[PDB]
Amino acid sequence: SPSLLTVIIEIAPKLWTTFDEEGNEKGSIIKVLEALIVFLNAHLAFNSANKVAVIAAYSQGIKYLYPXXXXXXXXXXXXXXXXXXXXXYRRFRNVDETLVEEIYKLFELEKKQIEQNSQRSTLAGAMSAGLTYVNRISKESVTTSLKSRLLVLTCGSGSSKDEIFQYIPIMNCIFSATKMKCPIDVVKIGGSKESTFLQQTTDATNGVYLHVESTEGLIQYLATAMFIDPXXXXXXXXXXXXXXXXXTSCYLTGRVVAVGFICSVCLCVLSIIPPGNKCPACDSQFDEHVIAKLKRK
Amino acid sequence: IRSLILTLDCSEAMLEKDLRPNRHAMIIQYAIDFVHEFFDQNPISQMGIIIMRNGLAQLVSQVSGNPQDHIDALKSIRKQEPKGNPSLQNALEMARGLLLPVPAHCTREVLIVFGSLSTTDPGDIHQTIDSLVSEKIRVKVLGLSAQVAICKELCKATNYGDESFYKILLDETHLKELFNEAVTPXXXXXXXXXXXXXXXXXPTRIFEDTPTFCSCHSKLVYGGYFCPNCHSKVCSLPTVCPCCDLMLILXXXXXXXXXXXXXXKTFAEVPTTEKFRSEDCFSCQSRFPXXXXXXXXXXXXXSRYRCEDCKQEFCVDCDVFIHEILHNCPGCESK
Amino acid sequence: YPEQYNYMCDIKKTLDVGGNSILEMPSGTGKTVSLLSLTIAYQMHYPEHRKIIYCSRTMSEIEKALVELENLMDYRTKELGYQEDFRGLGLTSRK
Amino acid sequence: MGILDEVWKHKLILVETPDAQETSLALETYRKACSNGRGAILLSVARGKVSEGIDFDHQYGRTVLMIGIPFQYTESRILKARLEFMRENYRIRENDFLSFDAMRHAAQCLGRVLRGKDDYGVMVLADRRFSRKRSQLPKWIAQGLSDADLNLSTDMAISNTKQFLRT
Ligand SMILES: [Zn+2]
Ligand SMILES: [Zn+2]
Ligand SMILES: [Zn+2]
Ligand SMILES: [Zn+2]
Repeated sequence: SPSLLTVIIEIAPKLWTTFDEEGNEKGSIIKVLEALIVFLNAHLAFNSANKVAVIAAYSQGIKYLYPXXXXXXXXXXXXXXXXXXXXXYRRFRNVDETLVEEIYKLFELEKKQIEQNSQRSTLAGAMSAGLTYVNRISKESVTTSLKSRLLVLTCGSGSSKDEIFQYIPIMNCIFSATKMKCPIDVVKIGGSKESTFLQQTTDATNGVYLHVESTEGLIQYLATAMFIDPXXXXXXXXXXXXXXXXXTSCYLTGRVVAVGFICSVCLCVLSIIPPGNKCPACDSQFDEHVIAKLKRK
Repeated sequence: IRSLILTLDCSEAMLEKDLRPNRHAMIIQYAIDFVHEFFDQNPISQMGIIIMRNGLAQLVSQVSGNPQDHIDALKSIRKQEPKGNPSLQNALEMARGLLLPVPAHCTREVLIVFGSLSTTDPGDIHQTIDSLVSEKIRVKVLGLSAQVAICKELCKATNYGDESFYKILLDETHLKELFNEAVTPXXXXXXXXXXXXXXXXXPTRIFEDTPTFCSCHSKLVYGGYFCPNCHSKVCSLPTVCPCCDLMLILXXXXXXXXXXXXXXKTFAEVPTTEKFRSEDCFSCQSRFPXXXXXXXXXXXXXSRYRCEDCKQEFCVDCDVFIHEILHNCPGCESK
Repeated sequence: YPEQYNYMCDIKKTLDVGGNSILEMPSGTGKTVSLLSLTIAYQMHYPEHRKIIYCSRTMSEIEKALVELENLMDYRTKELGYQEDFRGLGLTSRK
Repeated sequence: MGILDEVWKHKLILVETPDAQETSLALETYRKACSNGRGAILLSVARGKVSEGIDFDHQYGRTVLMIGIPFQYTESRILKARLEFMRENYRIRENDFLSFDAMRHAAQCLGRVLRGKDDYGVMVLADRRFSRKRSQLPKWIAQGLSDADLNLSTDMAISNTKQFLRT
């Protein structure tokens, strides 16, 4: 059965700096993209008629690393690579050429203004464009259904790659990903840090989470996820346990909470202790009887 | 949040051959699908199924948040023949008896699937209408074929004097559409009053099952939710903890909240001859001309969709897809 | 409504010229036309010249003409705010 | 009698000797029966008392049934006296007394169906002889009764669908 693989690559210069400062050079992103290339050729050699899709998410915006985008731009040539001399599978070498060309374009786009545009996380657009991509190509490939699963190579770096501005769209992408029945296999490349919303992503989409601190082996995690992803899940899978969270957090204060209130048919998140004067998240008259019962308990 | 009371007509008039094979089986099946979609888009909502049979109102599914009870309750109706006559007054009185314990901060909805053209009520139904409007209960009636004036006065009276809720169904597809319309909430203009609720727990998941445990049924489990207040390990649902009465919500409340918060911004259709940009889609990749009915008059025109919050191009299938699920437009995440 | 407005023009031209007219009105939408056309036709001349001599066949039509005439009084007293010499005498059964 | 036992609950009959209180209780019984979601058949005579004229509501008969065409009692000395008198006057002998009077009596039933454009209705006239006379809003289609059952079954939904569409 043909299996589709949508791998999202978080391209951020802060990840390059963190991987080239803490502990000297633990391997640049190019090596991770080469091992990722070996993993992609492994997926293409797993079964015939298997399709791949590599999507990039630069700090200044997302850009497809392959999905026949350069061919569509040229429709409206090699980079002298040693992997082209390695032969075998013309489609694979063409994918490699598209990868290195788009990466060189990402090099041409970098400047000080891109550094000034490094305060958010372009992962929500890549996940939404990924689910919409697998849905569009799933409708286009109606003959013989596809085994569609999305792998997210989350590159957790500095600046503000994890904030409250990105948690909501990610939750929309894991609810919609839950409705699409496509697991989200998240590989957390970066330092020793874990995001609770990514644990909600893997535990909500029935996927796997591979926390990768520092760099270590690449095709290690790439392979351990690689055998899980395209299979019809005959096993019980082996993700990183300990991902049990409350799945909620107070936005008006900034602390994880045990109990809470509904905003006021606004249904937001707020803490027990705040007084409640005009549901502190939006202006709407607070019930005096309910606060009269609250100040007593 | 919501408390819907599904009142299905189960009388002799349902034995007629309008739908295939009859109205009763299709209303039961589409009612099961309505339970599925309703509990899929409303996790912490409540349902209660009452039937109108033998001139009486019979509660077949108590007010609860577990869909399986409603599924079985709907499976038991198709194994019997709908006899008798419908009783709107008894069904509305029992619906009142089921919606009175509901707190005022939760909406009270009554969805009536009315297939017959006549009802058999004991007392005056207008007094029951006055009681429904007094205690604020929204009533929506899906009638079959011809209209009934009582349904007009009921749907109009129970919606601030506005008439747009007595929906007439003419086919199975229309009934499906109305069912779908009852999934989505109705943010009406309201009458401006106070609102808030307090105390909502968030559980810790227990995977232990070597000795098993259960504080709501005292039976074997494979793991269960944990109450952060009474510290009980009960069956897992994001609804109320039955040991100290507080919610056990998680990312589901956030899910339905964001679904109720979706603006669903329709992208503006701009021809390629006016946008002066190449055929592109930002969620996928579209080099396909949308318009080509005529020769060069339509083929060289096409249609490019535009998100103006980021000035981006999209094709139609992706506008429909992001309107169905996902947050609108990936371009609004890049600044 | 324009359809009834045509009958208003017909009632006007027949009241200003002809001595008798056979006007066919649509059922259910022609009762309130002549009631206002006659009053306005009396106001354009001078307030008290000709008077309405409405003739029906039953008493229900008489009551309907009375309540609709009250709708004319309220209609002319709620748009101008000036009180005039009211009309309307209900000649019904002796019993 | 299944119509009285299933859909109409009770039937309304105008006595051949009409009474004021009986007709009033029959009309109030009609309004209350239609305001309780019951309905009732009103067996009346076009030549009888109370020609009605109060509608503009769903409390009146949405569907009106006519048993053939109206007829005037013949074989009377008065009809022969006025017959020969009008024969000497306007020479409209044996032609207008069976179409003009019946046309008025049928129009008294047609006027009850029309009650504003916001409301709808249907009036079934039997007999082909109705084609020999005119009618208000001359837009009529001639077909069977069994087909008119399904046709009215569709009209009871089209009339309910076009309202909010034309508004
Ligand atoms: Zn609020
Ligand atoms: Zn508890
Ligand atoms: Zn697209
Ligand atoms: Zn946008």
